[PDB]
Amino acid sequence: DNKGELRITKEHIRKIQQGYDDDVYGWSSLVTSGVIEYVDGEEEETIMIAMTPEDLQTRSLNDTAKRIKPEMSTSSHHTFTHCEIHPSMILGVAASIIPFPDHNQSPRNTYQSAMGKQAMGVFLTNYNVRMDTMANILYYPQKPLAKTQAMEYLKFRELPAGQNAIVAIACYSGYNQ
Amino acid sequence: MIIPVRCFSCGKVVGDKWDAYLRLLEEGKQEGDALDELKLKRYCCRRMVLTHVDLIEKFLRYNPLE
Amino acid sequence: EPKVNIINAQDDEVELMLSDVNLSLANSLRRTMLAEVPTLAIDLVEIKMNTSVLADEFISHRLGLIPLVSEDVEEMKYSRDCTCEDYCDECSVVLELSARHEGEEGTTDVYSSSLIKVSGPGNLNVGEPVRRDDYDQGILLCKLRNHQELNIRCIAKKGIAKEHAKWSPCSAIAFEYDPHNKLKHTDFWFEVDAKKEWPDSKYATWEEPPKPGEVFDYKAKPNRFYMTVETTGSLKANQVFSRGIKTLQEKLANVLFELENSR
Amino acid sequence: NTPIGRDGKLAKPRQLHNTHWGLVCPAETPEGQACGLVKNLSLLSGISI
Amino acid sequence: SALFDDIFTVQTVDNGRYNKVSRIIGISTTNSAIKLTLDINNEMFPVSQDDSLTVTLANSLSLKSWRPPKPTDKSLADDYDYVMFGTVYKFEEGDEDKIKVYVSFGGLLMCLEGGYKSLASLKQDNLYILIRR
Amino acid sequence: LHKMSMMAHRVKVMPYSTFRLNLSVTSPYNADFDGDEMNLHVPQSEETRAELSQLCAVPLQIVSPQSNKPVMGIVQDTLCGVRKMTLRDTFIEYEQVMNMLFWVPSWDGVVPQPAILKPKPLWTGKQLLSIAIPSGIHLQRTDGGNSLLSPKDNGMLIVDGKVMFGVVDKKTVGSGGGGLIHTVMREKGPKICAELFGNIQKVVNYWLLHNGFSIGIGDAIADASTMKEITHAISSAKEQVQEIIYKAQHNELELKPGMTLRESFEGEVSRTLNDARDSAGRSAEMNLKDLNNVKQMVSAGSKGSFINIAQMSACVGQQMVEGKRIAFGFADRSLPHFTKDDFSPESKGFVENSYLRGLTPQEFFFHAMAGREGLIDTAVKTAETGYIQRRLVK
Amino acid sequence: RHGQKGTIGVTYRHEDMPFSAEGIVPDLIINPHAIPSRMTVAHLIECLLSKVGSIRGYEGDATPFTDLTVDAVSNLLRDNGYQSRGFEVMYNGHTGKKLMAQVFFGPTYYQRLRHMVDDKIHARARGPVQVLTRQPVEGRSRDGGLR
Amino acid sequence: GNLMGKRVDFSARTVISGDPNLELDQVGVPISIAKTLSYPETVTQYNIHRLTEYVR
Amino acid sequence: MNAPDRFELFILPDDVPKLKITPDSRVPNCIIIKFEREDHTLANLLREELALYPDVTFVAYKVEHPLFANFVMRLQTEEGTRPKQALERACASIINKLKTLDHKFNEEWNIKN
RNA sequence: GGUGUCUUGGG
Ligand SMILES: [Mg+2]
Ligand SMILES: [Zn+2]
Ligand SMILES: [Zn+2]
Repeated sequence: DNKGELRITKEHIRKIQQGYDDDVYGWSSLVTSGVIEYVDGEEEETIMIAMTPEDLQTRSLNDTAKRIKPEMSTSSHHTFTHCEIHPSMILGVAASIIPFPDHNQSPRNTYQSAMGKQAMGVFLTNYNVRMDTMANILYYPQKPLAKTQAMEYLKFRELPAGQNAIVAIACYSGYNQ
Repeated sequence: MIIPVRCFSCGKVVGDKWDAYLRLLEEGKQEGDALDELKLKRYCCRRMVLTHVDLIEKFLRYNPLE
Repeated sequence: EPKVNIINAQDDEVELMLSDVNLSLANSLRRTMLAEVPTLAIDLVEIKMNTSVLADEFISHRLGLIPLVSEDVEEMKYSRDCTCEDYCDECSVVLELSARHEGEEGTTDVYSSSLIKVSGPGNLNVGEPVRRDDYDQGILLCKLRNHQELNIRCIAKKGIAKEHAKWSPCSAIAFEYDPHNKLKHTDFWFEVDAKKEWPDSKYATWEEPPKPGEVFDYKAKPNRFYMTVETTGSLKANQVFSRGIKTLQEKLANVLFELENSR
Repeated sequence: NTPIGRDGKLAKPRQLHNTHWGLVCPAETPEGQACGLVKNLSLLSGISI
Repeated sequence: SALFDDIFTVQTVDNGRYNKVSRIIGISTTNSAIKLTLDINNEMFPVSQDDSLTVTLANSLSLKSWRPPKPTDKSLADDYDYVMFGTVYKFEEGDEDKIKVYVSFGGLLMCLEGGYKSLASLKQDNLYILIRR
Repeated sequence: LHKMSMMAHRVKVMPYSTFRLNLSVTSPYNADFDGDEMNLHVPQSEETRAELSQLCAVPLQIVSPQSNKPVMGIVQDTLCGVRKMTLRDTFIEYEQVMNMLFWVPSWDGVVPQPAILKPKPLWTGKQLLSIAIPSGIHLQRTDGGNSLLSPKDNGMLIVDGKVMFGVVDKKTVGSGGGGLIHTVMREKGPKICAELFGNIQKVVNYWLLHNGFSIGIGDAIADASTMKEITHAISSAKEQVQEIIYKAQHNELELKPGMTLRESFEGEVSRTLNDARDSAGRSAEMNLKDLNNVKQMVSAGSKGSFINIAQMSACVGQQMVEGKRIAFGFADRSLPHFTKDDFSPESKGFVENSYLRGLTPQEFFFHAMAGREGLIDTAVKTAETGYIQRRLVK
Repeated sequence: RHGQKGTIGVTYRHEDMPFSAEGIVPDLIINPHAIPSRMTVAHLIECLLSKVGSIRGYEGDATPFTDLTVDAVSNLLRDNGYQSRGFEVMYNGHTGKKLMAQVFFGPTYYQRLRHMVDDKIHARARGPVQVLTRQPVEGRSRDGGLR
Repeated sequence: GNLMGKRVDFSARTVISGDPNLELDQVGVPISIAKTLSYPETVTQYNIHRLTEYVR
Repeated sequence: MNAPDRFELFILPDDVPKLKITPDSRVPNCIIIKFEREDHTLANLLREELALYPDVTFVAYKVEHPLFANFVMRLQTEEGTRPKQALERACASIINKLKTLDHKFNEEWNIKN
């Protein structure tokens, strides 16, 4: 009767929190253990994915605050066999930077991950010794506020390249046309 | 890099107020309560300290440039 | 006719209630307290030795901002108009700092308190760095490690704010008048109702709410204000205001004189 | 990259054909010429030994 | 120098599209078949339904750069509460007595109608208007 | 790309090294300020001076032999402004108007007579916007078959040079043919049509300043009730699509001429969903208040559109990759998330939400595909256009 | 971080800007006309979230595909005494006379971009020519010329 | 390559900026680009004066 | 680079006087003043003080372009008063108001302490 | 004061 339910119980999160097995225990041990498996470009044909682990159970109104998932109205008894980790992991390494990406029009995501990769900033913490043809250090960097859960991994907050200024969206004297 | 001199938008000296702030964190405070005790009422100042990341620790960590 | 009413006061913030004067007059006053009140600040760093990890012009930049006790600054001629050549001790106060984390272990916070006035046209209490308390280390100019000597000399001159953001005596002037819209100068955005969402200003009680049957006074004016001059400490807030007034007097005096000059 | 070259602007190899769910990135890619070709990896791309 | 005079009852006033200017539909009592439509500034002269107005139309308030007035000099306006200026911009001498006159007060309009013998002098270009009460 | 990308100018020497333009001339140059870069030649001797002075100085360039219409309209702000300024309910005190009559360069030096004299003098925007428009014009334009009374205050009648009534926007001073600018050009030659732009821009900017104007997040939000309507509309949409399939996949659909069963099936479903989105957008557009901003600009026509509001607030609809609906990349579905043979619009890409709620996953990926087509298109078709223009000219 | 790019047009000193009631000033004034045609609501939603993040004092979680509404943000905002849809009453700086409209206002995250005005500006009086043609030479760093 | 369209001189490139406080038929050159380029004016029996000025 | 000196905002030029007067030719009894190195801080104030006077008929300033530390004012009173004189009286009044203001603020500040 | 390729970019 585990059916429908995920296989990574809270046991596993606890262990991964300690960092050791309760008689090293990291990622590859997850995979080889039996709770995450790899799918490639093809096998991803013949499987079934729920978006977030909240859609395993047949989910059950009409308040205007959240977003509209499909309820799965085809099968009165479905058969999932895979469930995403978290779909904010479809973006690229230069696109998780966009904060609240999904409230946008894609041509803007595109200009983003084609401009953020030109930010003046602090690229490696040893500009003193490297002697390179260009480099550019911005004086006073600032980790920004609209962080994701991924700048917890791109070190972008220990190494930002941008600043926070008071933006006032209001035509003023026509110089900003 | 090292905490600035003036807050950017307003212009109330913020530099000094850095050390104490870390020290406040050392007791379990909250950034809100901390800032309030450091008496930063507007937010312009409150970002000039709530964001600021201090690099220069790395920039030193290289054994002497000399 | 014009009147004044402090409300809460200390040396840095002075929440006054200038009443019964125009709107432009309060605005002119505000621009004066932020621009044209002369102070005294670092203007020509002359590094003699750096072994920090920080660039040079960088520490130049920071020292260029430091608040300086400038209470007497208004008796010290302008940098471009002193009858001497480049700096003497008449129109400059010179400040030398030089620390050296000697000993091959640990960190040294080269604060601002370490700035020692060398000389200056005294004993006008000028040029010193400014202190919150007297155990107040102050600005955090640099960090040093082993053998990282730093040694720097500074000129300090007297400038206005149009020159730069460092002779900015006062920091952040608050302002507001007619908190209850009773002139209909604004036009509140709203979805469901106006009076709900726009939270009432910190000046609710100082004027009495509008009456429901009250018609629009088509003749009223903005007649009271509330402003709030802060300063980083470089001056004493009352000197702020007193000097804004003096400056503005002097400017209009200059203008009256110019008219008479054509005359 | 992909050396389909640019002799052949047949606009098929440039469109984000539908298996790129999670194997490359829909937000990132250059613009102008290399548009659509120069693909980037999904933050969980793993390439097999 | 009044080139008209009458007294009106306001039948309907619609704000609708504005917060300061409302349109009024006035009809006389001395004589119907003088229909009136006028826009007014609710903040400078509020009105309400089924009230009264004493309308007058001059072509010179005397009894070129407009300065604000002295206190000492005197007007025809000195007996009213809303003295607007405008231009005769349409004078459509139609049937026997459907004579509509359209005067525009700088975005403010005026549909005026009525007896030929009455309006016939309104073939001018400048019409003050002097609402009362 | 057309004989406006080169006009003369005149030089005024200003510090802080970039190029200064005026803002009437972003449109022929079709050059924004996202970093455009423009070459600036120089004459070198007398003949070609006089040639630029008498042939290609912008005043002689207002009317294009392309569509015998003006090309240099009025652009973003100054437009949205000169609408907000000449509603009906604009009133401008005496102080401010002394100024707003200094700014006009062409001005005579004679205040107007203020449309009100008592209780306390005011003025009305239309008069000022009439101070610019040089004496001696005429214009009549009629939308909606309005009267000479004009309840909703649209249309336009301008006599002798003093606006007489009417909300002024793109259709009149804009790039529209037979709009104002055109008329004054024909009626006065170029030089006056030049100083027109000067007058309108200085005025409406300075007034826009002392008014101010902005946008906020709220403007793109709707209340609860409009949300009830819009959700019900799209509800009925998906209901109809289920019915349409229950027909076709029961072998009941009637085939349009020339389209086989599937082409007709898709053509229908597309009519249905796009009509539904149209309904929703129409609801939200008719619903939002007046001083609300998005509606202020759209109605001023500076930027934006209807379909803008239909998406920022109401919905997005279906997504299109080369005409047809979203293909099946994988076998018998668009993703590994739905099963096989699920034509109902959520699968093949009925972007249901509106941005202000934020898309799901699948919808985000689809919408990214659509934008990708947009980019591919923008970066490819330009090649053929350059080629074609080259041939046609040679 | 949403393409709303563009460069500095002009510089105002500290007073001449607008400035709200408390004494804040603006820093960097985009032009609204950017927004309604670009359908980038993320930029507003961000600026809102930042205003909240500074006030309560913690970094706001903008993870996409999560459950953060626009309301819950709005409530948290108004609880701290601010208008729950971003706006604040602002002031003209040249005459103090209130700006008739209310203005959006916050801290938002920009990031400098390379293309500096001294990496494209240029000129050419005359100068170095090729030898194969005498036509003036190619490139910027060589007193080149234009095509 | 070089007889249809060729590189030429007395040009200048840059980034541009908008500024409503102008006329319509005016363009704003920074001071440097103005001191770099030049216009060849010929001296006449009217304008030796300004020209000597530019000399100085 | 090509930015003018950041002190070109207050230092009057050598032979360009502080304040140049030009008589307006359009309407009777009206003139122009070109200020230097001044801003709204002065113009706004002089204007409003001229906007309350009886005999002042029309007066206003504009600020040609912010890349230039100057502006211009235009003045016209009725047939009686030379505009010059009115401007002087306005100066006197603003000075006097401000002297009084200073006086009262000192007195008040010493009371509060 | 090279010149020739390729690469990455900007509008
Ligand atoms: Mg562009
Ligand atoms: Zn601050
Ligand atoms: Zn000296």
